Amino acid sequence: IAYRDRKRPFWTLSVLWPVSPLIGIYLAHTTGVGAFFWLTLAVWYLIIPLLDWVLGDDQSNPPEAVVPALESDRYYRILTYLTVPIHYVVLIGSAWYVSTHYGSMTWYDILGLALSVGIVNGLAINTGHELGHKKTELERWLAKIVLAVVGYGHFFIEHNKGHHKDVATPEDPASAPFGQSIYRFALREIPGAIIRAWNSEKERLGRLGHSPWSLQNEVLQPLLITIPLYVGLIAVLGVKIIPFLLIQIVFGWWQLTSANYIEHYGLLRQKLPDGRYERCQPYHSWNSNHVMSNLILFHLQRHSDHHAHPTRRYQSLRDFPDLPTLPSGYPLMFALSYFPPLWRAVMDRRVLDVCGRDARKINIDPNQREKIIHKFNLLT
Amino acid sequence: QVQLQESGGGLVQAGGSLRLSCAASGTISRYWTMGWYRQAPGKERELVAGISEGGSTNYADSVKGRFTISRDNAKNTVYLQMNSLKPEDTAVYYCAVTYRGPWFNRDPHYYWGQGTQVT
Ligand SMILES: CCCCCCCCCCCC
Ligand SMILES: [Fe+3]
Ligand SMILES: [Fe+3]
Repeated sequence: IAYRDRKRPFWTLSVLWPVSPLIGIYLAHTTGVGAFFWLTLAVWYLIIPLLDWVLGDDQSNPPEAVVPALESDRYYRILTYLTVPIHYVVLIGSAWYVSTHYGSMTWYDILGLALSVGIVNGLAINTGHELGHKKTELERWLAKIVLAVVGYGHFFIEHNKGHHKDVATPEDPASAPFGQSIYRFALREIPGAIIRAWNSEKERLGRLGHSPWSLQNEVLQPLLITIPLYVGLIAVLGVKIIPFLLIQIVFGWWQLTSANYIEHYGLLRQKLPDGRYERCQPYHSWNSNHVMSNLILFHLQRHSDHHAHPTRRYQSLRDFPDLPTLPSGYPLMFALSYFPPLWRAVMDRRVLDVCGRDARKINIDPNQREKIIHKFNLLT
Repeated sequence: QVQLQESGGGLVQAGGSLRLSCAASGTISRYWTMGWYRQAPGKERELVAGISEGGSTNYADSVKGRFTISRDNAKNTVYLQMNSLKPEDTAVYYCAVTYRGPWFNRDPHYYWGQGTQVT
């Protein structure tokens, strides 16, 4: 009757991975070939899915009464604080590369380094989301500093208040309906977070006399770091690195939006008679339990238990094999989002089966409802 | 083998004292900290007591001043003589123990058991 860990020594690979574009660069300059900038894009899409399948499932689920034990070893949180700084290095160093060697690089390599640093910005946000749902002060300010390096400092207010109030609900801009491409979704999504956060802090402060443009606003507080960062880095390295700083940013935002897509895709909460909505449940969130993908993204593939208890560090999060189950880990499902028709070849049927085959529990894209119900025989 | 037997349950008056104890066995190691964890109804298990090889208390601030946890007996032995009973704290108690390896290793081995539902 023991919880001997399994992955314990191997959580420091998370200090490693954020430096993959940099040693990609070094290697690509010493050996003298060209593809070696496109190295994160291969690690993430082709060696981690293979390796995923090569290892297997995880054999570690914490039981119930060990949570108050697993939330008292500080190693699991020092490994997130240390990750916050490395991220600025990767950005600054890479940009100084392109400008210190514009005159020996092609344009392939520029696009490539930009994409690599974009994926690593996904890991900044997955280190900001894990350090926001905390109840200390240190963790919160660190969340904002780390999020500032991609310009997504309002994720704070947005994710917590909104997403955690109305996940799986017609009026949450992140819950994706069933029958909608990630393209039209990204449209309806990216402005959603911004508009909503702005209104939200406005109406909070308004109860008071401390005018909208204040200091304590947490949506315009990390712009004080993203504005100087870019103005400096750019006007120092010269205007030459503008075609590479935009690519990195857009790919970061794409990373975040694809996740939200495949997390709560198609799932809906039932309506209480003549009242409000029903509180979140376990069977409204997709999750997986493969090993190395979890090791990279601190267990995030276990989303249901996350919504089950927001405040719980990434070492007590349980696993469940009878709630909804994805087919694979996160990289392949990413690779399937971008191409919608096959996405519909697969996760359509899964969603119909696990949710219950009927139109009072699934959330159908409110632009084509009549088709979506007429075909795929459903019930109303 | 490795398990954690205990004693010390019952019902007493609110304003009395009681003593918890659980004695494990079969230890091939010598670095750890043995502690109590209580489960208030509707409450996720919070920490109550646990003492390290050297001896350094970490209670939860709500029990500070009434509960004490000590050893000084044959190996794999720990005590908690509780006092000043309230009906607001009445729960089930696991007696929990841990382990340790060279800092480099630091493979934490956790072991659990429960019983002695207080009042
Ligand atoms: C290295 C790969 C990074 C992947 C980033 C995923 C970000 C997920 C955010 C989840 C928010 C609900
Ligand atoms: Fe979620
Ligand atoms: Fe969350």
